[PDB]
Amino acid sequence: MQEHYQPAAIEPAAQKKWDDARISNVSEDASKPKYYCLSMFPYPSGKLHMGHVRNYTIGDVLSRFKLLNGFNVMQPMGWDAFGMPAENAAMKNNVAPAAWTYDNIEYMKTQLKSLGFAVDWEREVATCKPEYYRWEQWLFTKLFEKGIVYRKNGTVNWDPVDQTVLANGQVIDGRGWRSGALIEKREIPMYYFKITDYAEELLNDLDKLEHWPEQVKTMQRNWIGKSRGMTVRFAVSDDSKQGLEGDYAKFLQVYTTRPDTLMGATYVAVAAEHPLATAAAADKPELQAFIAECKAGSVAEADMATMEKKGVPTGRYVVNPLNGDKLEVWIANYVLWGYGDGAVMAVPAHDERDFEFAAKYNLPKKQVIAVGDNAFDANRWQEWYGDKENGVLVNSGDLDGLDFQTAFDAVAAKLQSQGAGEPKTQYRLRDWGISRQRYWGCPIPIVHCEKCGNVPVPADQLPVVLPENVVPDGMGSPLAKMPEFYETSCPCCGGAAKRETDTMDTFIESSWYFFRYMSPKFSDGMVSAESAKYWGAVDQYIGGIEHAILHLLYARFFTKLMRDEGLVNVDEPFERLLTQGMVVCETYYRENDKGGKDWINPADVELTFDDKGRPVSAVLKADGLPVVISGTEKMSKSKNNGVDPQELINAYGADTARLFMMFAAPPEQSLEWSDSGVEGAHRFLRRLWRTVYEYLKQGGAVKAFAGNQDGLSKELKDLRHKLHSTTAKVSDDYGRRQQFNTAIAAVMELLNQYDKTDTGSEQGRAVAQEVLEAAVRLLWPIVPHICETLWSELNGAKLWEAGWPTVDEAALVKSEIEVMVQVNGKLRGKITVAADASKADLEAAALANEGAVKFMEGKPAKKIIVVPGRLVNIV
Ligand SMILES: CC(C)C[C@H](N)C(=O)OP(=O)(O)OC[C@H]1O[C@@H](n2cnc3c(N)ncnc32)[C@H](O)[C@@H]1O
Ligand SMILES: Nc1ncnc2c1ncn2[C@@H]1O[C@H](COP(=O)(O)OP(=O)(O)OP(=O)(O)O)[C@@H](O)[C@H]1O
Ligand SMILES: [Mg+2]
Ligand SMILES: [Zn+2]
Repeated sequence: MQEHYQPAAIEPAAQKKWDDARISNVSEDASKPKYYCLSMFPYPSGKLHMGHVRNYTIGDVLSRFKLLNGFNVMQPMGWDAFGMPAENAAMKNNVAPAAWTYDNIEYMKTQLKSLGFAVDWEREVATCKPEYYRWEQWLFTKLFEKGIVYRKNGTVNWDPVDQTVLANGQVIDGRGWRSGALIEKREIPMYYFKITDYAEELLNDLDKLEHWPEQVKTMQRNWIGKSRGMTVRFAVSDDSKQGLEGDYAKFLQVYTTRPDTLMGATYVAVAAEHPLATAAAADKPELQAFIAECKAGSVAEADMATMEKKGVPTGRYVVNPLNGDKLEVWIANYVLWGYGDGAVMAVPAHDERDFEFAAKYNLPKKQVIAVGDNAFDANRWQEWYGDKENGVLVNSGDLDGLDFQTAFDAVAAKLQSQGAGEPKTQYRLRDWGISRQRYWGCPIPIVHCEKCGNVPVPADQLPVVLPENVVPDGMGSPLAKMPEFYETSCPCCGGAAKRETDTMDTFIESSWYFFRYMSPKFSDGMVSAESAKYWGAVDQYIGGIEHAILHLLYARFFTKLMRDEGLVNVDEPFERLLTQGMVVCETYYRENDKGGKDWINPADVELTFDDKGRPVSAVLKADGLPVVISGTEKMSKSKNNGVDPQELINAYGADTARLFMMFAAPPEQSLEWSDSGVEGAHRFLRRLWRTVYEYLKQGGAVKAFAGNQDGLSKELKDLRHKLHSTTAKVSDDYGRRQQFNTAIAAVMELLNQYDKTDTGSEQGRAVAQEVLEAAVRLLWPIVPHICETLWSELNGAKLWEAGWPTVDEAALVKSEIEVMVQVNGKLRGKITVAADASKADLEAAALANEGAVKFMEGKPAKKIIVVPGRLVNIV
């Protein structure tokens, strides 16, 4: 064994050893229990950084732990390859998105290889390859013919200068981002997944997910946004019917989740596009102006909660069906057309939005709910005004005295008796719009025929292949300018026809890749029956909270769709979910002569601080002129504060990088990049290396201690106690708690105790061998390179065949104590008690002592003094 730790040498050799043994290349082996650990696959946008590495190290720790415990572990890696990153690169570097993507995949894969993750590279997928996306095209056509995918007009942001559709994140103050031109709302046919048909399933199946973080489930529940409410119809008054046609001339229908407050409605509000708004604004220019203002606004919820709620009266009136009140209709900017009926009732006394609205326009506020003996001031909103739980109804006729649910059911029965309303369930969830007017994405497998309509491409003709020899420019999608792509024949009639030129939302690739990994070369379906049956669901998913809503909802949705197609037989894709904390790092920039600022990478700057740490120098390593030190932010390409792992690996090795990530913080907690934390990890790896070297120097390897430890010295018994307490702790930290930083600390404490133990004797060396053989296996999931090498210097068996260390329970028992039993302070007996014996057990054992019971003369104990470890005194 070489004396000094040299990661640059031992890490490649360890990786070759694992690759040659194929320990991470797994089959559907029925002779071993399966375990599917999955980390969210990256966008191949250039270079991974230490944030990504933290994510993938967490998964590797979990995977290697399960591997050592004899699981057949699949840990797959892949590339989420479609999307806007490559198209922007195409407009910048004038290169094809495909070529840019594949160049990035090559570099990033070597980044991953250098870190030594136990990945099945034979299951690698790249979602931009036809062999992959043909199957989401396949599922698209199957669902299209069922109506689960459908085509309908939707609204988009049209830029009249750049000649392209814009995402809602690229429209600033109603104008384009790179143009400043006023954005037009344009209706165009697009494709949708009818996810609303699965809303109840997607909502209720969350309860099955007992090993998901509650906040993730809460966020998905709020996104789906189920409510149990009441449809309520207010008959239009006779004086207010002019210009109204059909049902809108007879009644105004609204949806409310508080039908228990219907006796407290004081006004009603409709959306600008509502037929009552249009009819009232026919002769009223002020209402036309207000309507036009509404339609020229962002219905996005982001701007709506921050929106100043405005309204105008209409002079039209409706009748509350329960108390006969005549209520005025208002047009209001917060009422959204397309959500429910586009019309709401207002109860200012018990809804905060209605309270502030009525405080602006001085509209009536009528209390219909009392919550105990609390004071109701019509001029002050209080948090209990809208309490659904502990409130009771007032001013409500025969509803007086009922709670929320009883009043809800009563109002339901009354309204249905009058034909004026009925219970109704609604959802905030909208259908999932798939169409993107972009090039670098999965083509939509639809053919447009002027005789046959929108026709799905037959499965034999799938994939519709995206041409890769394309350099987008931004002036619209190039597919729509490529007749060699879009000119085709109709698959139903054979006539001339045109391919759909929109591509799919790239969330589609990530909604099923976890199944594709189970059989990534299967050419007869999305996933082979046998591999799906073997792997079941993902046992462990690890990824950032930014994908907790959309990605996870879409993946659960696709899972149910594929199940209903008979492709898989699970209801949920991910059993356990781990949301790793963000790696954050200080940022640096320089003011650009073009106005803005240019962000510099931390590895290209030099910072010299004072003796008190006072930042006094911060120069760029390319000129030596200063640079601006800025705030500490999430590690990302955005502010160019991404630390390249290859830089860290060249300086310190993969194991140092992995150890720093796993030790610096609990995995869910944010992790600040630290040069000192890196140095601290490296020093521990040298310590570990030195420990094994100095151990083998003084005599070489022996058989590890095992079996009966009677006759072992007290110091060695204590070391074995620390050893097996550590094995128990680390096993729980990896398996149950998933807290890796404390597992490493536990192993460090064991080595601290080892360091203070004389292990030179024959028995001492056997215990030393046991401790070191355990320590290197306990740490192997974190730092497998150094642990693999150190293990082979200690022992000749394969580390993965020796398996995870076992807890020797006999090593955990401490010696028994002899306690003196006194009666009135006079020594009358002795008891032998456990070292863990409580004071109640000492009392119980002393009362039952032979010499104690005789010298107690049948008299009871007035007091029992218990000195643990010394005496019990019965008086
Ligand atoms: C399933 C798909 C929708 C996933 C999609 N392709 C994606 O998110 O790909 P992306 O390449 O963006 O990230 C890959 C993983 O790395 C994490 N991550 C990134 N930056 C950091 C950081 N500073 N600190 C900690 N973790 C970080 C991020 O949360 C994610 O789990
Ligand atoms: N088109 C609409 N635009 C704006 N608000 C509406 C619309 N339709 C209904 N509302 C109002 O939203 C209220 C409840 O909102 P929603 O349907 O989102 O349920 P919720 O927020 O879960 O319910 P709660 O307010 O009890 O928490 C209803 O009482 C109604 O007054
Ligand atoms: Mg269960
Ligand atoms: Zn046709």
